Amino acid sequence: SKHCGLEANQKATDNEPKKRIRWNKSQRTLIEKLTADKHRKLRQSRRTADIYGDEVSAAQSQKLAEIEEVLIRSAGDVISLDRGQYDKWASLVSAKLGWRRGNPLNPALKDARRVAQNLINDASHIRMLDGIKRFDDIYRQIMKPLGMTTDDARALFNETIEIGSIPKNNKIYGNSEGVRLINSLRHSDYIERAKGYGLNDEAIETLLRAATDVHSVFDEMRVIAEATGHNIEELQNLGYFPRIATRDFNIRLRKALNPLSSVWQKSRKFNYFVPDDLEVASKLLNTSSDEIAEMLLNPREWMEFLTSSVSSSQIETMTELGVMSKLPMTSREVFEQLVDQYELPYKHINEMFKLDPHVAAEEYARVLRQAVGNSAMLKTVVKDGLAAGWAVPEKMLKDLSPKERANFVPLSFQKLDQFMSPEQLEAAGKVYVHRVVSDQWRSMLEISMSANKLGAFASAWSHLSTFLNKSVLASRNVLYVGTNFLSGFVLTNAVGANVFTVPHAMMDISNYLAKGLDAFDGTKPFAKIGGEWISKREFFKQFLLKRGSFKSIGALADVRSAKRALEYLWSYSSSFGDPVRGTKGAAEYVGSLLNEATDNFFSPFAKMASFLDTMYKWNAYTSLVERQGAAELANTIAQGMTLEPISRIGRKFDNWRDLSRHIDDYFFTFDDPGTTTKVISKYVRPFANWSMQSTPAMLRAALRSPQKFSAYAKLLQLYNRGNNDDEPLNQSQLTDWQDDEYPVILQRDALQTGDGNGGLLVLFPHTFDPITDTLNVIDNAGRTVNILFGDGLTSMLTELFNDTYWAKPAGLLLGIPLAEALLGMYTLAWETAVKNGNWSALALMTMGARVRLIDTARNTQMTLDEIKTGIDELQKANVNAARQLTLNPEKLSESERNKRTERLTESLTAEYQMKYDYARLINYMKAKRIPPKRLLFEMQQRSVNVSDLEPVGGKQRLQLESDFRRRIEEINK
Amino acid sequence: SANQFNLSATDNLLQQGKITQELINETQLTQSHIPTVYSTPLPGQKPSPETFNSQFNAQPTNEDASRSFNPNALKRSQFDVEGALAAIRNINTQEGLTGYQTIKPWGEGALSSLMYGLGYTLDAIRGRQYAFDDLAERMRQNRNARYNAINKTFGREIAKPVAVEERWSTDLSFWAGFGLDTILDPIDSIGVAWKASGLLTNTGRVIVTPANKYQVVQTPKGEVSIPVGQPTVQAKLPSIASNNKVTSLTLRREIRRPDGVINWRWSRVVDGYINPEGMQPIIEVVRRKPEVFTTNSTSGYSPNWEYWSAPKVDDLYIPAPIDVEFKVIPLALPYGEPYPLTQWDLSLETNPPQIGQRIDNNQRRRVIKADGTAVYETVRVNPETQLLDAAITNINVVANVVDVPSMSVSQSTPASPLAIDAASDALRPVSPGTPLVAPTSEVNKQLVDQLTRLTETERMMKRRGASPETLERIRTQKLELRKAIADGDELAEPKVKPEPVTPAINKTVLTGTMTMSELSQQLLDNVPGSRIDPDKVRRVERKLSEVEALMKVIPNPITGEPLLGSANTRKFRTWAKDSSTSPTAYLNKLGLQEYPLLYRLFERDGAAIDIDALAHPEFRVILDKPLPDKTSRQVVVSNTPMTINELRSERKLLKSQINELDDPSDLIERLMELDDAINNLDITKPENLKVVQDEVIPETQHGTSPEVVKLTQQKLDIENEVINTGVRVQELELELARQKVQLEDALSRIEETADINPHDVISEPLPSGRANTTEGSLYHGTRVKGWTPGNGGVGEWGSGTYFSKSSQAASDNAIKPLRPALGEVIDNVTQPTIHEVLPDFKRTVDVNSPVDGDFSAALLMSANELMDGSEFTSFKRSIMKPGTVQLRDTIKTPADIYAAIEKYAAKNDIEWTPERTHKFKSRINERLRLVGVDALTDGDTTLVINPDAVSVINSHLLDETDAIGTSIARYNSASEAAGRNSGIPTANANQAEASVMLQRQMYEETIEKLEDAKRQQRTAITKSHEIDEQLTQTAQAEQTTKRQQRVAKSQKRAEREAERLGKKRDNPCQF
Repeated sequence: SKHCGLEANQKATDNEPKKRIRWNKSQRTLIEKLTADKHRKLRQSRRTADIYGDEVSAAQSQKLAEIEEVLIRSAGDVISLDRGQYDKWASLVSAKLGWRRGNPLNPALKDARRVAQNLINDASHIRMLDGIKRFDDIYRQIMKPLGMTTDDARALFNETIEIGSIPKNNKIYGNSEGVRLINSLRHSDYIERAKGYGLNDEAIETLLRAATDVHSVFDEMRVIAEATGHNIEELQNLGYFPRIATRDFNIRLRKALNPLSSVWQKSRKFNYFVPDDLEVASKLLNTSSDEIAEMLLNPREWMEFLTSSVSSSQIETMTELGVMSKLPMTSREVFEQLVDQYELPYKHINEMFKLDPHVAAEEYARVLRQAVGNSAMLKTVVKDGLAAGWAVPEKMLKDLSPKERANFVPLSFQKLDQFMSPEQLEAAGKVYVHRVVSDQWRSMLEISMSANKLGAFASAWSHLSTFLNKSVLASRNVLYVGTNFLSGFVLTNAVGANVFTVPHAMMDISNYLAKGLDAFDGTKPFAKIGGEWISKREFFKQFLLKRGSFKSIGALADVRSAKRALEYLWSYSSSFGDPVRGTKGAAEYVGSLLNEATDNFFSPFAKMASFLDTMYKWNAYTSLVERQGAAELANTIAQGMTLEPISRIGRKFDNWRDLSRHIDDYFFTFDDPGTTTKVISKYVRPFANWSMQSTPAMLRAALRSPQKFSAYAKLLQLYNRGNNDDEPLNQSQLTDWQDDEYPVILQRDALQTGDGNGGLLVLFPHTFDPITDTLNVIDNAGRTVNILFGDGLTSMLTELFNDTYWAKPAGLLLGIPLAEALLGMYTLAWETAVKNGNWSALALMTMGARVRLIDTARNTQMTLDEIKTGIDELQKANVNAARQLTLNPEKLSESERNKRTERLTESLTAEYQMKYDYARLINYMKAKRIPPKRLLFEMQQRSVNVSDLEPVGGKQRLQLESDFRRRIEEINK
Repeated sequence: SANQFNLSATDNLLQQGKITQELINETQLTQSHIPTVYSTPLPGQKPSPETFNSQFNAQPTNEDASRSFNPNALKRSQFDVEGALAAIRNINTQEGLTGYQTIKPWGEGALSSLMYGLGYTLDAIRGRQYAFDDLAERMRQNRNARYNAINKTFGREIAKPVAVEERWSTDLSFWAGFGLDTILDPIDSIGVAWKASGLLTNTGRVIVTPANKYQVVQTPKGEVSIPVGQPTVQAKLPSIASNNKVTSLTLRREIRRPDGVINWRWSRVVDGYINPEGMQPIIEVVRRKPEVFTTNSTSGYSPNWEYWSAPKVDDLYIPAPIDVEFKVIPLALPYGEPYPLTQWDLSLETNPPQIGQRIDNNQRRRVIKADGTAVYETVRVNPETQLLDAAITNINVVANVVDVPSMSVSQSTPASPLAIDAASDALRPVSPGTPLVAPTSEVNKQLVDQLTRLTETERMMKRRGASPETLERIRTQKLELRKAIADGDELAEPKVKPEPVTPAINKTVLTGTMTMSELSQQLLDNVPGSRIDPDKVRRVERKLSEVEALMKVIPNPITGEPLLGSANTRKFRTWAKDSSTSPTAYLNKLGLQEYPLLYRLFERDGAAIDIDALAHPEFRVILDKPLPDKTSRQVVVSNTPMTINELRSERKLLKSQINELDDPSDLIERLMELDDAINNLDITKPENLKVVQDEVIPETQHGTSPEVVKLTQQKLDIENEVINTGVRVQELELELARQKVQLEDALSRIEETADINPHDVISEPLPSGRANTTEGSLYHGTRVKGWTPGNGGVGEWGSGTYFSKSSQAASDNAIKPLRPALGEVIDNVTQPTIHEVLPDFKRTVDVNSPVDGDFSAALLMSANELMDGSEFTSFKRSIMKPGTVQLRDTIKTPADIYAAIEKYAAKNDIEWTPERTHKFKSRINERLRLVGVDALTDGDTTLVINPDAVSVINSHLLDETDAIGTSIARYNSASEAAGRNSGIPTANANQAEASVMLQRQMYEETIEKLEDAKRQQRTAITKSHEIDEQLTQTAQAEQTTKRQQRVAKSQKRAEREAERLGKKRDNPCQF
């Protein structure tokens, strides 16, 4: 692409991950600072022991009490946010039960006392977590009916946890009157707040009882330990130690004297915490599993490790591998900083997500919908359709379509009422277009509105562009490949294919085009098509059969892909310039490359377009058949995402013929048993031409920066529960993807309320090379490191974009106003009145709000100058038509004469209507002495229609009637 | 009046008794008035809501065990581990919880209530999961080295204290702090912030200010005798040599002959010239203001010099005033060094000569136990009090004083307060050889008292008609004193001198007051003959500025410079030992950990400090309060008058310079000024505010508006207030606990001694009888209005009137409270009065002398008259020899006879009571009086039996003090009585009872102080909570406003960006 440079060609998209996790070594958490202040104030008013040794013991006890309160309050703060974080936490402490070195409570190891002490400390940790969970359950049960905001609920939770430690602090600090006074003031403030929130006395008493039970766990464990002389059997009998963890520790003590694909698959398969999952994080960070667990158990140490020795690329890879959804978060600071790392397009949504994630998801969906409402397409669909001709008015469908009437469908759907104004709904409901046209437009509206689909598209484009940028040659057509990527995405979602499986196909072809059919599965069933189950290898072989270093590149040069590449090139070179020089006509490029230029076909642009189309078609083929258990649920959800209750109008196709016919219907080329080439060229391809120029705002933003839009799924990795209840939740059934060994994680959505309550989330690392099955991470220093996952994609892109050319594949045979747009919106006794030769029709139609076509034109958001130009062009067209019908008969057919006469009489009647309406508008204009374009907006500012205006004249109406009668006289003759 | 009790008519009539029995309704008056009669009509269980909710209240119970003493306390307060085990085991036998790794159920608040609630501690259990600089041991080693016979020599080896793990929390070794810097941070939040930022061998002699005794002997007449070591220094005046010197023998100094005579009150006299360089010559002050220097005349000021030139006949001691050269016949001075300076030890006791008297210039005690055996008990001092006194009381405390007898005021003398006082004849030196001085009014009053005393002596001599030589010498002494009152004539009216302008400071300020707990610890080991100084116990709450001024006065012993710079204003805001902005922290930083006296002097509770007195260039230190015998001994003392990162960089660099040699010290003052600069930084600056907010202040209270910064400043200030009040409360509570323990110990110890103290005995008043050498003057202290020598008293020796040779003992007896038994008998009581008597004795029996026949006859007659035949025979077998009438060999003195009587009485505890023993001794005294014995005396205490043998002369009034001073006086009297009569168990029992009473009174005072401190603590804590709440509210409002503004900005940016990419896509390659 020479109509650019090496500058602004790579800057069009961004792919480098930025680092936003910051934690200096001198930083303290909010809970730590609050507890330090409170315990300092308690210490200033303590009761010093009367003997020095007892004073030293008391000082040690007070420091320990501060540490334990910090631990309990931090754990309670974590549990209050995400309840499931308990299970990921305790299961890890159960994993490290006995041999944890770094426990905050404690400031060849043959001493039984030290081993017992460590064991007892870990048991105390687990019992404290269990107590906090019980208190959380009690709190939820009490707070279910009161119904206050989530922020207030979490604040009350934290305050109750803090207040529950009053007896412990009173006794530890010596029951001094000052300590009791401070704690009484705090308790009184808490009681006032709780009573204000609606709690009664019994609920407050129960909550305080549970909190005080939570805080007394550590001293209870220490008393147990010291009273029995460290008898592990009796401690296990009392029920303080988990049986499985204690058994594992005993086995470890008595015993004391592997590809990444397997461990990653095991980690993804289980929703609960898996110790082998840590091993996965071991590979990405060059760190032992035990060290990673120790850092995880200490929040500040974990933040320091993340911010110092781990790069942004490693964090992105780890999050996109689903690791962060299973590694426990030990402090709210961890969650907040991880939220800060995954930057959404607008930081304020991340700010809302830190406090209340549900409101943040709602605000994000609202922002997407709002940007959809004012987008470049939702306002000018009707205007552009009736001008370029790819939209057919409802009255024209009656006589225009002998057979293509079955291929025409209206634009408006049920849910469109919730996007556009009701007056614009009337204009949109009068338009009929091709079925593929309507599906493509609905899909373009769907992708740019839903957070889940937009995130999936952003992830796919991020992967494609970040693997394109590292190739020096292939980086020169990033905008072209992105435009084709988006067009194919819209087409695929229009077909009804599973959008979220697009990455999978992107790998599959990338494997085949590199490896051959051997890189597929022949031994287990893949998809049910025809009358029997067909394996993946056989399915792809039959796909290639019916369709039409690196081995299989020649498979891309077939009959079918050449026409598709030609269509893509036509769309690009029509809506913009050529992909080579910029200044070049729409038809000259394709004509030159087709009728001549031997051995110069399949340009790099054509090769990339054919590659993309092949990958989308493969995705559609796998997604439109009856698949196995894992993919069936994802396909069903993707079909249920569609706005209309019926785009699913049985696209579950069971035999090859129907599916191939459907795909050929939604993939145009030319010729084919398909309606005609002319209809395709007059009503379908101009739509794609316009769509290439009218992409929505949100799609352009996501394609500009895709990391910010995959940040939605990255966020939902951290908190993915629903506000309503926790009864329906079975995300484990969808994650059991046995079809492929690719690192793509499909999850469900629970933050959205409607209607994406069952949305799908795609997790796909942006550094995954499908050909060599390696992850290309960037180290903190700056050196790329390849990690095994059990001549990569950049080599394939370089070989796709080289100077090598193919030699005459298949055919290469030869090359394949505004007034009507104004007229297209025009809409019993009426027909009998105006059937033929009638004049009273004017006196029966001049009045009427439904007949006010100028209102429809204004609702189309058409400029006043454009309306004037359309009126003048309609006048000129009618002037030409009158003489060409009366005195220039090419075919003096009675039926044609009558049809054209009725058409021109209706056009002249609309001309009179808009003459009166525009004279009225000019009268109002000169009455309000206002600039014109402002008034055009002002019309919707006052929300006034033309009906209430009564600027009667007496000369204007007379001359208008005279000229209209003069116009219609010789027409009727 | 007819309604003297302010009662109603009926009630008043009933009180008078004027209502007959017939008109009285017995039931109504029985139910109304008060001569009436009276008539009486599962340990793991879930805690009850009342019990659980009582754990959060500020005042859940009002139990008061502070005044419940258990002498036999078996304190074994231990956390009930077995009970906790029982509760845990019981809880685990309930319905098992499900859905948790731990299967056993939860005890709803039972465990927290049992482990932490009320009706070897838990901290010991929690401390089983984890060196100190012992100051006391090092101090003991240093003091033992000082006491060693080779070092210097009065060696008293201090015992070894208990281990630091068992030492008392208020002991000597913990005055510099607990030494817990490694475990805990300083209690101040700003101190924590600065610490996090990194910006934070003759020791027995202490110099306090910036750079003997004479005995009296009954003579053929009055003697001023003197321990003879020679004069370390003869108080000369070499200013003017040769002539105009007399060198009076009595004063042991040279006086001037009249041939060479060629809103502060001080500021008022000088009219504002108080700067140390702008003082005006003294002559100008005299000329300008003569109404304060003249005897209310126009122009005839004349300092008489003829009197002091003439040697005093009969060696009368009249301290001559400080000499003055300029005589009135009808200019910025450097002020240095106009006076000679010397060293004076403040801890030495001073016994100056008696004014008006002649000068000749040239342990074991018997205790009766409960079972009835009078075994001896060697008296000893416990190691704690020994170490305390060796660290504070026994050390040498020296001061730079003005050498008055060698000083003279000249024409060019600056208008110093001492100069004004000397020129106005306000201060006069008293002791010949020391710089001790006294106000002139005191000397005049002493001269008047001696005049009256010897006038009555002359009257008695006239009545007896003694030799004319004695009469003539007494007449000469009387005339000499009368002349000395006016100093210049015999007919001149007596003169009155004005108050000296030099301010006075009590010496305890420079010596240190002992806390009540330490005083009771000393009292636990009753030592006969000891005295408790009332001014060493009187403590008053000080202020930070007063301590700052005191350190500005006191110099650093290591370097000699003042402890605090003269320009260092408001360097302290805290009293805590663990803080960083406190005198203890500053002294530790200076490295003065080996000087517990400095730590004591700068404590919050000490002696009163007057800032003005320390501000003056010269001030008086009072060494001993005035007495009817001796004037108030005083001495005169002369005073010789940038960001956080940058500060961290210099502090790091300054320590690095230590590694090299540099200069001799080169570091102390620079580091001190740097650290002061760090101390007094401002918070409002954005850098300091950011550092503090990111170090200590939580994130919920972060802000930048003026309101948030002001609230942060207020929070820090109220935190300092909380520090101060909490420290005060903690110290008072520790003192209260120590006093309670020591009082219980004292009660347990006194419970082993038999009850033989005669504190309910009322002796009948002594009836009157028929009725050349000059004896001394005896003193009697009493609170009875209308006292005569015949009132008598109850004591160890028996009935009679007790008189004391030493005025101190009589003064102590004057302030002691009237005995409770005697209070119900004495009709009227008045101010503490001291009565003069001159003894007139015919025969006197010594108590520490061999028993004569008359005493044995009186003893036998009394025993025969009072005791029965069997009792008499038992007494004879007990005290007399089996075969003879002569006394036993072990019994040789009347004191031993009294001890034997006490032992015999205690043997038969059933039928012998203290009243009966005292009646027996009284009968012995009456028999002695019948024989013709006037009184019984050892040197000091005289038991007058015949009231006609003495005559009252004068009564001196004393100031009525509070309860604690009264108890201290009673203990002092009891201790002196025990010190004289060590062999009589009654004196020891009285001393023990007085000690216990004093301890109890001190405990009550401590309770009052603790209640005051607790009220202040409650106020401070409530204020701190209010400030924190307001700060949190304001910061949250600010943060919400900023966040909402950012959200609105983001939404507007989203609108603009969405409308920007919402027109068309017509750019070739720009997306």
